[PDB]
Amino acid sequence: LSFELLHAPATVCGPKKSTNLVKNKCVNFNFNGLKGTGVLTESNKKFLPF
Amino acid sequence: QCVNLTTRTQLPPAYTNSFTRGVYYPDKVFRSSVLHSTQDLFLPFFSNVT
Ligand SMILES: *[C@@H]1O[C@H](CO)[C@@H](O)[C@H](O)[C@H]1NC(C)=O
Repeated sequence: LSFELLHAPATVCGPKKSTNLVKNKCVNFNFNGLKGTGVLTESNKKFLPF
Repeated sequence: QCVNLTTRTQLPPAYTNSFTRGVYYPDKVFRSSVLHSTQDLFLPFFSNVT
C-alpha cells in the first residue's frame, strides 16, 4: 500500500465525532491531520479555489 | 487503419525565445508573502524552444 500523506486534501478517515464551530477560544484541534491550539476568527484575505 | 501522407513539405524546425515562460507551482502547498527556494525540474529562462 502506498500512501499520499499530506500532499493533497484527504477523504479517507476512520473515526469521527460530532462537533460544532466555536470562536475566540484558543482550544486544541486537528485540521486534516495537523494539530494546533488557537482561536477561531475571521479575516479579510481572499482564497483561490485550488 | 491509417492513411499515409505524401504532401508534406520539407522545412527545418524554427527556434524562438522563452523569456518568461516555463514556471509552475513546485508543490500543492500554498504560501503567501514569502520567498522560498525549491529544487525541481523546470524550463530554463532565455533558451530555445522548438
Ligand atoms: C538556439 O540554437 C541556435 C543554433 O541551433 C543558436 O544559434 C541560438 O543562439 C540559440 N538560441 C538561444 C536563445 O539559445
